[PDB]
Amino acid sequence: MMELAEIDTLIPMNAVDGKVNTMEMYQIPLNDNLSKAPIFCLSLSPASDKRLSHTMLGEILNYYTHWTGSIRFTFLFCGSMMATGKLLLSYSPPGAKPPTNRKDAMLGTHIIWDLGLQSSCSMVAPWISNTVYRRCARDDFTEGGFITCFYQTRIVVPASTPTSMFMLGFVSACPDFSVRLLKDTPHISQSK
Amino acid sequence: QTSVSPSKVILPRGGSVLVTCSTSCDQPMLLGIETPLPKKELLLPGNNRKVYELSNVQEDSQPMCYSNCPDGQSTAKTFLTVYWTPERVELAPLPSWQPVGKNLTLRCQVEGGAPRANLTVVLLRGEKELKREPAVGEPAEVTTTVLVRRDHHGANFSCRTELDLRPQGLELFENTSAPYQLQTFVLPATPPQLVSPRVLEVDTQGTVVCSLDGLFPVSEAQVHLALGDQRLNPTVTYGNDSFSAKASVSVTAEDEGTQRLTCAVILGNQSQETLQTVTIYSFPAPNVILTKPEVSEGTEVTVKCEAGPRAQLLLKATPEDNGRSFSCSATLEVAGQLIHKNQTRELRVLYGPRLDERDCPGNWTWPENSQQTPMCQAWGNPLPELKCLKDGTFPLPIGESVTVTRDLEGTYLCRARSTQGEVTREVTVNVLSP
Amino acid sequence: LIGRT
Amino acid sequence: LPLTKVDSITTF
Amino acid sequence: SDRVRQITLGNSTITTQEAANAIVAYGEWPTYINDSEANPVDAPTEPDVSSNRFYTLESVSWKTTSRGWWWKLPDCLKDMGMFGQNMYYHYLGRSGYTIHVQCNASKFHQGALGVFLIPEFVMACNTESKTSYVSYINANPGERGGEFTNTYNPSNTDASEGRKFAALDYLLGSGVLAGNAFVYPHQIINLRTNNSATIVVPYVNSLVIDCMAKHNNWGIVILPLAPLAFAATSSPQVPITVTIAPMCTEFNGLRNITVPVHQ
Amino acid sequence: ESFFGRAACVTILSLTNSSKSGEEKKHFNIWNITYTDTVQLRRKLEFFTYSRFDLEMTFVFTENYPSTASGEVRNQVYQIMYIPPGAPRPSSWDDYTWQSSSNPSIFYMYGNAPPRMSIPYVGIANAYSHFYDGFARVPLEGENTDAGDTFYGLVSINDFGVLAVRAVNRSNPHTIHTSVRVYMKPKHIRCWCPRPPRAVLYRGEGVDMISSAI
Ligand SMILES: *[C@@H]1O[C@H](CO)[C@@H](O)[C@H](O)[C@H]1NC(C)=O
Ligand SMILES: *[C@@H]1O[C@H](CO)[C@@H](O)[C@H](O)[C@H]1NC(C)=O
Ligand SMILES: *[C@@H]1O[C@H](CO)[C@@H](O)[C@H](O)[C@H]1NC(C)=O
Ligand SMILES: *[C@@H]1O[C@H](CO)[C@@H](O)[C@H](O)[C@H]1NC(C)=O
Ligand SMILES: *[C@@H]1O[C@H](CO)[C@@H](O)[C@H](O)[C@H]1NC(C)=O
Ligand SMILES: *[C@H]1O[C@H](CO)[C@@H](O)[C@H](O)[C@H]1NC(C)=O
Repeated sequence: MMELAEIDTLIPMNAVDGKVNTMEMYQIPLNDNLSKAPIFCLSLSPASDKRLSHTMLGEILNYYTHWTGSIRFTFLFCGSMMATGKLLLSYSPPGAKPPTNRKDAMLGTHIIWDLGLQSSCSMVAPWISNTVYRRCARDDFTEGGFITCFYQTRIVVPASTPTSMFMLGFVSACPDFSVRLLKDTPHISQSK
Repeated sequence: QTSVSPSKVILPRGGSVLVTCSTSCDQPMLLGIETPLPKKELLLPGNNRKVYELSNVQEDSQPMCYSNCPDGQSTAKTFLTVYWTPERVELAPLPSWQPVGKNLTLRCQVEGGAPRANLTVVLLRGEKELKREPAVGEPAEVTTTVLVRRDHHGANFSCRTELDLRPQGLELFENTSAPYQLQTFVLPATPPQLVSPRVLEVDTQGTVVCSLDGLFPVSEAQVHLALGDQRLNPTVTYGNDSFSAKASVSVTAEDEGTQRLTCAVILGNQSQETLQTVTIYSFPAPNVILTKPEVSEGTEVTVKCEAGPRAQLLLKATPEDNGRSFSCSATLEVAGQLIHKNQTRELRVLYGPRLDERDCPGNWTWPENSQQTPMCQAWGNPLPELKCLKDGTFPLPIGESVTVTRDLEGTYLCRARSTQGEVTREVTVNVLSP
Repeated sequence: LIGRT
Repeated sequence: LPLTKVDSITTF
Repeated sequence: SDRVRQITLGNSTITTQEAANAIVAYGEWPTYINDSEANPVDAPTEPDVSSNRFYTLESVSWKTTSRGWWWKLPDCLKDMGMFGQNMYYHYLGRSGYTIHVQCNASKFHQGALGVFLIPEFVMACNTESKTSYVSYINANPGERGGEFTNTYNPSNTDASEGRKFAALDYLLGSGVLAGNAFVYPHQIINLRTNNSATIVVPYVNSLVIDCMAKHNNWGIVILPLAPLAFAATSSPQVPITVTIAPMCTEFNGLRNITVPVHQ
Repeated sequence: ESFFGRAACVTILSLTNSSKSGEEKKHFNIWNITYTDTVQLRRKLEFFTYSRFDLEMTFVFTENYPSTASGEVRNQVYQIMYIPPGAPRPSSWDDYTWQSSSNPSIFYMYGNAPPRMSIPYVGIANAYSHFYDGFARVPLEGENTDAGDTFYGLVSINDFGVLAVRAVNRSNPHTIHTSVRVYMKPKHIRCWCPRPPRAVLYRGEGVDMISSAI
């Protein structure tokens, strides 16, 4: 099973109204305009989240009770070749004010991704914990942390180029990752 | 799972609200409520039933109860609505004076008041509803035209707001503005009746009376009465949409001549005025000037008046003029009216007392008991006093018919005296036996 | 202890 | 419909 | 002499001429995380001399009336200089401490302070309805600490004075007789014998490192076992000063700074 | 070892197999995974701050007749189901959740030997703690000054899921009531940091006291 948790699977990040339960949820919005707002945010509750649950990582986790290990968040920019930009991906571990602006997110574990010929970039969330195992269920004790994204510069397109596009966000486990203690999944239901 | 009671509350601005939070799972780790206010948490069963008192709700808020079960962090919301009557409700300033037959517009302004979805603004004529409308905008204005009728008299108009919270479990809260009183009028375009003497003497008192009807409100009208530069103090008497103003006026030498009497009736910005003339006078008497009032027959007499060539009347005085009268007549123009005044004076012409034997015989012989008329007449101007006495006291019955008696017999001394002299004549009466 | 019934 | 409605993409 | 002792950490030095030895809790000295025992995989922040130094808390006053005092580690050092910064910037924080309690009087005074260091010092809440119901302010008072009382006055209905510890002296607020508090690392400041207490304490937990914004590993409690008495006045008063130094401080999970709920 | 080497009774659960209207929720019962139900084992663990052990569960069932419904029932088969955190928890007594493909479960046939099993040191930490002088998650700035309250102490943090217990037979004409007792023995045990014994009466999950007995 842990072999399958190391496989990069697509996160329903943009599962907002009108986007939930259609292919459109996997597509993260990006554009030419310069904001100071988050592109996305994510609680590191990886089986008991709204988005991460029905990933292959989230699924395998929710047949188990306890987990340990580093999470790999891999992002693929799917704009035009001619679109440039620099982004910031962050993992802030928990217990402080959640990173609403870029200067807060910059003070944690972060990477500045330059968009270029290398289409994909990974941000690893290192295993930073008090407890040696965390819950797959949502916890106030074994808290996960906050994943965000910001613009470093802006995405810049030239003449005749698509001003708005997307990225794809994948999640996989790292080879430090392990689960323990079986249970039936809360995802599937059945008629009595 | 996560449940809240009540899920909708309405409360007054600044009150406390009781919110029951609840959930359903095996281990609820944390039941807690959203909101950013001071919040007394009581207890019922643990994290499965909690009660929050949230104190001092000033504006609409929606505190959700969140429950941390490890299998499911579900959340349920209650909606708190607070309530407040308008901070001001008044009619836009409108002139008190209002033209009959013309249109007037009422405009109510309501500042504040919420929830607006339950606030109605209404315009009233007395206790009657003229217009009703949901309160919209800030300030919420509501307007209506009103055709001014005489019917609209001391009609007070007002604006009222109705904050109807009964459907929320409370009551209807009403507010009212200050009332507006319609003061109308109507002043017909015709001059007031003005009664006054066209003529008035210096240093005397006069009486003017001004009146007019068909006006309203007569009690509010201003009556201006005056003669020349002298403003009068009238005594106004009211009646059926009418008035009568009476005033006294005194004049002096300075006011001599034609003066202007005016009466003006004013209501609002309109005035009806009547102009008349009054002449103040002094007409010196045209005195008759006689050279010599008493003169003797034959003297030249001159007559002139004194109060273009100077004219005098000359005449040679004759006896026939004694007692005659000369006159001096004059006229004067005052206020288009012709005043006449004159003066007559008598002239005394003179001729000494006379007793001709012709008009006063020296003797008489009458038969005792016959009818006679003793004749003795004095002549002269002034008319001489005549007395025919016998023994200084017994008078002769001159000029009258008498029965001759014994005692008439005797000698009489007829005396005729006047300022021109005196003449004496002796008369003898003989009374023969019958 | 309570039980439940 | 397996997935839950997210509030914003900026939900933590 | 056993009585005369110096202790030096960072740029800070304690001296005492009338101590009664020093004690190392459980026999074990402070140590770092070992590669075999490590759990967070990030490179730890070890502040050394900046943070690992003596911080002196506001002095309390011992009176005839005084019932006892309590502080929590790392709570009572959360505002303390460079330690508080490293504590609140990171998610995870580990630390042992040297606890030095000072209380000098005269040779004509009586009194005996039991200075106890209790790991996981969970006291009962002051309400019979709710259980273990203590706010962030009332659990973590900081430099001040809280005091003990000899009375149990539970606010059974309410969320004010019911939302804090029932710090009952004779029962340690915990429901256990204070006469047995000597099973913890401790010293006694008996005024006719000694004026200082020195307790060195390691990191104790069921984990290697924990979140210091969540957890107080140790509680310092000071109870008058013999009351304060001076021959003259029926109201004597002596200051008690608590000086704490952390040691082997290491932190994992750097982020933006933790500012908790406050007053 | 020797001091702890006894199977001590923790909870006593009622379940009631009945055919009457509002007794479907009676046919099964759910219990929180704790050890605070009884005082005897708890007070002996509570001698130490931290512990670490493997666990022996033993279960004793006792059925009886409630009212004058003292008539015929067939032999009862019971299921003890462990439900770990974030799992499909039951809707009725019979349903799909209780099939247990991964949720570990015991089937007891009444009259046989008391069913028993062993559980490892499953805990999320390096040892168990019988205490915790801290909060669950952190209460941050703009929340509430008075926050943290409910989410202090071991009670707020130490979830381990639930036991769900049922009779597997259907409802009979007569109502039957069953009491199941949970026994625990911590074995392979070692403990750290001694503390004084509990002197006064307990109140539930926490460390808390009462007014009328101190
Ligand atoms: C308004 O006018 C009506 C009709 O004359 C009267 O009855 C009512 O009392 C008046 N209102 C006020 C406030 O005077
Ligand atoms: C005032 O004017 C409007 C417009 O002419 C008219 O419709 C209305 O009837 C008038 N009001 C009344 C009471 O006559
Ligand atoms: C409106 O009426 C309320 C009561 O219904 C009263 O308290 C308030 O003073 C009034 N407001 C005004 C502006 O008159
Ligand atoms: C107003 O006129 C009518 C008609 O003569 C009468 O009934 C009423 O008394 C009058 N009032 C007066 C004389 O002011
Ligand atoms: C003078 O006026 C008197 C009135 O006093 C009048 O009788 C008389 O005729 C007048 N004399 C004349 C004719 O001058
Ligand atoms: C009269 O004129 C004044 C001055 O402009 C004006 O304010 C007032 O409303 C008018 N009133 C009427 C219509 O008589």
